[PDB]
Amino acid sequence: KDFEAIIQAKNKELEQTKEEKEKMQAQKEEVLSHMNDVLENELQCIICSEYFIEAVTLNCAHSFCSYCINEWMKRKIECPICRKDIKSKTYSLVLDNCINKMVNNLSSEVKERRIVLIRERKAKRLF
Amino acid sequence: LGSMEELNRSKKDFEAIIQAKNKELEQTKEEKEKMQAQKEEVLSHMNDVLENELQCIICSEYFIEAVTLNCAHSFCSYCINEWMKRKIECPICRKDIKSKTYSLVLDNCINKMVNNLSSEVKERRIVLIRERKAKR
Amino acid sequence: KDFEAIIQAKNKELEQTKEEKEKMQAQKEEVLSHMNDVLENELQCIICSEYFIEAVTLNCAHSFCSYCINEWMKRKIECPICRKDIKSKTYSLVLDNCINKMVNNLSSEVKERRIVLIRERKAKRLF
Amino acid sequence: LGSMEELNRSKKDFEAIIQAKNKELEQTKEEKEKMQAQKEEVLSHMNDVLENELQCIICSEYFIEAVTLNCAHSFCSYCINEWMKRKIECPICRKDIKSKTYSLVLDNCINKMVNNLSSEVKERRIVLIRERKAKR
Ligand SMILES: C[C@H](CCC(=O)N(CCCNC(=O)[C@H](O)[C@@H](O)[C@H](O)[C@H](O)CO)CCCNC(=O)[C@H](O)[C@@H](O)[C@H](O)[C@H](O)CO)[C@H]1CC[C@H]2[C@@H]3CC[C@@H]4C[C@H](O)CC[C@]4(C)[C@H]3C[C@H](O)[C@]12C
Ligand SMILES: C[C@H](CCC(=O)N(CCCNC(=O)[C@H](O)[C@@H](O)[C@H](O)[C@H](O)CO)CCCNC(=O)[C@H](O)[C@@H](O)[C@H](O)[C@H](O)CO)[C@H]1CC[C@H]2[C@@H]3CC[C@@H]4C[C@H](O)CC[C@]4(C)[C@H]3C[C@H](O)[C@]12C
Ligand SMILES: [Cl-]
Ligand SMILES: [Cl-]
Ligand SMILES: [Zn+2]
Ligand SMILES: [Zn+2]
Ligand SMILES: [Zn+2]
Ligand SMILES: [Zn+2]
Ligand SMILES: [Zn+2]
Ligand SMILES: [Zn+2]
Ligand SMILES: [Zn+2]
Ligand SMILES: [Zn+2]
Repeated sequence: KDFEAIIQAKNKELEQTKEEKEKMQAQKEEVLSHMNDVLENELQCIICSEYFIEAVTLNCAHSFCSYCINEWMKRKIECPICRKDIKSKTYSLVLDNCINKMVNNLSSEVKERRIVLIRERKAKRLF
Repeated sequence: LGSMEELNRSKKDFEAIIQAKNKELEQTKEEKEKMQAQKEEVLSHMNDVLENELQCIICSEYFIEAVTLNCAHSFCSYCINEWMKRKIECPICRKDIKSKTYSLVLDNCINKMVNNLSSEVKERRIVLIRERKAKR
Repeated sequence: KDFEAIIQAKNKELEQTKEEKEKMQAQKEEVLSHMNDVLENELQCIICSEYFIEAVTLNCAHSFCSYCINEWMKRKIECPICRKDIKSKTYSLVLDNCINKMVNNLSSEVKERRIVLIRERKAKRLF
Repeated sequence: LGSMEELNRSKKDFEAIIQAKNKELEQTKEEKEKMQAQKEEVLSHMNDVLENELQCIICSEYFIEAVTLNCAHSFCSYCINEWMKRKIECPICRKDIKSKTYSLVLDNCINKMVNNLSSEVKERRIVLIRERKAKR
């Protein structure tokens, strides 16, 4: 019987399974990285570092919490991020709804913190 | 030790290597399937959000150049611009349109999430963007 | 008795009264001219030539009837008057209320015409 | 015709001139008072509108650089700009302020009407404009 051939076939099987695993790991890491980038870098208010609460979008296309941008605007009428003079504000149902859905998949600590801020800021639109 | 015993130990030694390799193989498969599940769960989350929160109600596609109206509703720039050739009112709430604002956060979130989905999904979006920018 | 002096005093009295009258006439004409200028040149919509109905003011500071500017905007997104790209609209309670008060002092023909257009355009804000 | 008769006709001729002049004088006064009434009626109309429709609720003056908010309420530019240093909400309806738009029609109407009022009223406005533009 070819004992050497049995070992070589088991070794290739193992090598194949390892590369499959390493690929799946890189794919997993890439997706999570991208998800976290969205959470941390797109959906967090630059003024308060929280996920937007009652998101408002300015004429310059940047978004902020309603509470945050109003406090800012009492002192300065330039977008915090791009410094263009602020000419319009609008609330964004889609951003609020997207954020609620995303946050719903996070830890109950994160979820409860968000609830506390919402009530603390009297953020009515998030019923 | 005599051939029957020497044969038996050589068999045990060979089998121990095979079994060590099968244990590694099995464990590697389990780690692979775990990361596959972890990946799929995040992909499921992205699909849920994209399909149920980030689709334009007019075209049913993920927003392409998302714009937000004064009434807080959002649409593709193309779709609302076509709508406004006939009615200056929100397709959803029918309030008079007073302002239209591009939303970078919506666009970046969509672009970043879609980048993780299949080639078929990514390509459709690229085609749709090209179609909408094309001259007519 | 000085008959010549009686005639001269009556003549001066008359001359004084005539100049007073001519001054009052010029003042009267000036005020009316200004009132009509406001009515005809400030409070009339350039698109429909009616006193504004449901006045809307654009980012460029020009005002139009709501109905008129919406029809315009289906075809062009430039202010009719200054041709700047339209970026915002807002209704104006003060303009509507001012116009109602002014029109209230005009003929019942003008008042009834305005009522007809309001209902014809379904101009809700003017209850 | 004899002196009594010649005297009498000379008296009648003199009196006829005086009476013709008094008739003219009386008629001229009536035309003057009529135009005075016509003028005052238009001035009353302007005052009614200015006082009851074109005053800023914050300062009680006729609007100086009128601005209109998204909620359709108007204020002086100076007054709303000062208010917004403390609250980003309409002083009248308390809605969140989303836009602030200068209104040429309001400004031109005020300027044109005020130009017909007393020197005292016109001067106060000029002073107030100067005060608000002054550095501080
Ligand atoms: C969209 C319409 C076809 C479908 C249709 O024929 N109806 C609408 C059905 C709804 N579905 C969609 O629109 C789809 O999402 C598409 O946009 C789809 O995404 C495309 O494949 C992508 O490009 C029905 C016709 C009536 N339309 C209405 O939308 C209803 O009246 C309704 O909304 C009510 O007004 C409202 O709900 C109140 O109850 C077609 C038919 C005629 C087209 C206009 C021709 C003249 C002008 C040419 C200019 O160069 C562009 C502007 C345009 C005004 C045109 C716009 C648009 O192109 C029209 C309306
Ligand atoms: C207006 C206030 C004095 C009168 C006052 O002391 N109160 C308001 C009374 C209302 N009357 C008026 O404002 C008048 O119309 C004046 O504006 C008048 O026209 C001037 O003579 C013309 O220049 C009471 C204090 C509380 N203020 C309120 O307005 C109430 O809280 C009320 O509105 C409620 O918030 C609301 O109704 C909710 O119920 C004074 C007192 C302290 C001042 C701030 C100091 C610090 C900052 C300096 C900056 O360089 C400019 C910004 C500023 C935030 C200042 C703004 C303003 O200058 C203030 C508020
Ligand atoms: Cl700027
Ligand atoms: Cl422009
Ligand atoms: Zn914030
Ligand atoms: Zn910005
Ligand atoms: Zn769309
Ligand atoms: Zn809407
Ligand atoms: Zn009009
Ligand atoms: Zn204009
Ligand atoms: Zn004021
Ligand atoms: Zn208001």
